[PDB]
Amino acid sequence: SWKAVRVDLVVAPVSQFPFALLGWTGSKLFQRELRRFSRKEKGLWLNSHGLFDPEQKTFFQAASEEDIFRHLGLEYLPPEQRNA
DNA sequence: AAACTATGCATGCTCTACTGCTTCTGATCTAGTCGACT
Repeated sequence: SWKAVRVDLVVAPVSQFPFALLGWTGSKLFQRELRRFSRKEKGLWLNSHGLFDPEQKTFFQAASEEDIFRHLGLEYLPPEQRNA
């Protein structure tokens, strides 16, 4: 007896770990809205690898996911509160 | 002394093979578009 269930594996270094976790934990709509807000309001580009500033060509790496929200001037939300 | 035949040379045509140069074809590869997923 056995059943087929899909599984997805993704790898990322420790430096890019918080960004990957944020991008792969939140909902699709939440990620879209966060990326749109980052691009429009603050002018920064957010993706699964890191946060980039077109003006200054320097990455905004961080050691935790809380810092990612803190940089964007946004109140932190737990994963359970990111549903859409 | 005369006729036949052995021996050789010069040349054109043809099969057969071999070496080298050039060109064509089969095989090994990056850009554009659509689509899948997350």
